[PDB]
Amino acid sequence: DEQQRKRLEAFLTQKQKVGELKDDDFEKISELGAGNGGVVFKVSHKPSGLVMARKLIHLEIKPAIRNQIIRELQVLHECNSPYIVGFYGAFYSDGEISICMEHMDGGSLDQVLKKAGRIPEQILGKVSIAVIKGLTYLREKHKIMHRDVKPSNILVNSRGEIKLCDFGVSGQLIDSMANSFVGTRSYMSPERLQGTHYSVQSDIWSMGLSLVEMAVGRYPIPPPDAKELELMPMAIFELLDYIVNEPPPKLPSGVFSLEFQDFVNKCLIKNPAERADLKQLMVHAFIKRSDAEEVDFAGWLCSTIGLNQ
Amino acid sequence: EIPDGQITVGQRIGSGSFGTVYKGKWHGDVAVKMLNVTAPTPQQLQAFKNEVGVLRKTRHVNILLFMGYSTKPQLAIVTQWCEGSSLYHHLHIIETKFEMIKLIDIARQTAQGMDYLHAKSIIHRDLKSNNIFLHEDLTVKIGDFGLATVKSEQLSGSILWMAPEVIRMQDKNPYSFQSDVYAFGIVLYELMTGQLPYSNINNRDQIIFMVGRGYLSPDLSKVRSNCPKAMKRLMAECLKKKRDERPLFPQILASIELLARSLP
Ligand SMILES: Nc1ncnc2c1ncn2[C@@H]1O[C@H](COP(=O)(O)OP(=O)(O)CP(=O)(O)O)[C@@H](O)[C@H]1O
Ligand SMILES: Nc1ncnc2c1ncn2[C@@H]1O[C@H](COP(=O)(O)OP(=O)(O)CP(=O)(O)O)[C@@H](O)[C@H]1O
Ligand SMILES: [Mg+2]
Ligand SMILES: [Mg+2]
Repeated sequence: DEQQRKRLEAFLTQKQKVGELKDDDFEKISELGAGNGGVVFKVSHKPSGLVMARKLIHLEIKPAIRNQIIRELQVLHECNSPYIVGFYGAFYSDGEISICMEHMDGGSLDQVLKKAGRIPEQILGKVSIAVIKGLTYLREKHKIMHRDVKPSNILVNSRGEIKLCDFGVSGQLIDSMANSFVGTRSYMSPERLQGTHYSVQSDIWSMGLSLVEMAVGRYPIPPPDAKELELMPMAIFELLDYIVNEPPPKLPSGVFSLEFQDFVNKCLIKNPAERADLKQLMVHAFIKRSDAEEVDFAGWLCSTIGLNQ
Repeated sequence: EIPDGQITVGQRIGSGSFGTVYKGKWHGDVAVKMLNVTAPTPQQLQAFKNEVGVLRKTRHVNILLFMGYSTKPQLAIVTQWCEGSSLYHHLHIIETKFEMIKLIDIARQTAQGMDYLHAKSIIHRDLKSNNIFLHEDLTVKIGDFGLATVKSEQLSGSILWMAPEVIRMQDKNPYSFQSDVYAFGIVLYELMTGQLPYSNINNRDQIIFMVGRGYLSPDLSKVRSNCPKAMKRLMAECLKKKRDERPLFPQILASIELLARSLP
């Protein structure tokens, strides 16, 4: 589209003026949140004047492997897309790996989901399009997966933009993160949990599992009881055994579009081969239904937190 | 037992699975650790008091002494500083090259400390090479033991040293002496391969699920060529998926010492 070319270029220019990143050049503005291993700050880059978001990862790892990670994160300089969070640079200093990216005043959809209760199917439509387009760009033009699709990894801003972040460009980073930092829940496909690598299929499952949750406002493993479904835990091993052994989550009967229920169902079938592909989802009837629609996603997001834009 | 604002706190050192430790000053060189659990229900605080009580008494040369707990600034625990680098750092960050006698030695002293702890009926519950320090590169000090109440159940930290039943979290309490024995076997794996387990798998949830259901265990072929046969058999015995099959530290210590005698 016209406007992705416009905005993208503008990012590339004020990225050209950033230069080489050094720790003393950042002033801390405020805290953006933390995950399992990373911490994110809203910061000002003094020499350029830009405001960006700085993730800081503290790992105890061989220096060889840390320098490998830094080299592999350098690939982010070429992953520029309107569905991919803008990337300024990555470096190491004072025990920390820093990933500098553009700041998204909407935050992640994880937090947005806490603030809105449920996210309407109308809005999840546009979200699904953004994620499919991003996963597609990653696969087609960099042969790389996301590997960590989940609402905390889908970022939005007040300009209506929806972008992916935290995707698996550095395998050493993944395998480092693997050796520590257990979580409390999982978006991991059932084929991956059993040690099967069926490529991009893993990310489609994950997105489906995301959709269900934002559609209802609850992580859907296990499904809610009939009394707790009324309102419209498990340790992580039980969750994984549930994902592997028992049938997938499902949207409620009537509260959602038939096309939307079908879309998530095709996203969530436990056989990685018969599960839908990027090219199939791209032309699914809910996807065209939703791409025809004209929604005020920027205004909806602002109403869900603050002032309109 | 409970100090009240007396303590000095210093540089941030880092954060682990249940607290953040800083270099402090309760006297010369103490190490103070602000716990993640911070709003203690009185029922939880009582169990914490009595666990600190049982911990105050533990003295053994391969054990770091636990000195007390301060609630008033923030709920914290206080233990001796350790000038040495942990065993995880030696093996996996700076890659210290040791010869087999010192690796066996480290195994022995760790087993001495664990046997003292089980002799006093204390389950370590968090045995990792991260929690074994090499003091002046000579003695072994085990830390971060006990304190079952602060670790609350959800898993946190690294999975790698947890036994199948600990990962499942399906028993009343999954942590037992044999859970420690399993963790210790992973530490033997560490010593004898120079390597963490599952170096070939970078999917954390896969590891959790597969060692949970007994489908995956360490690859013992990657033990280095000068590893004594007796040591490899002992390793395999410590790592049995079913907890009742693993040995207890008194016979582990025996095993390791009788092994260490018959060396070149
Ligand atoms: N470019 C960015 N702009 C604005 N906020 C960001 C951001 N990148 C990350 N954040 C915020 O930081 C929070 C934590 O980020 P992080 O990725 O470390 O943890 P996470 O929330 O993804 C859970 P996990 O560590 O399990 O993957 C995110 O929820 C997001 O709100
Ligand atoms: N008595 C002590 N003396 C010196 N350093 C200590 C120490 N106790 C902890 N540390 C160090 O502080 C940092 C974080 O402490 P922490 O113990 O919480 O992390 P850890 O890696 O040991 C995981 P765990 O929380 O399971 O013990 C580590 O680098 C650790 O080696
Ligand atoms: Mg993230
Ligand atoms: Mg420790």
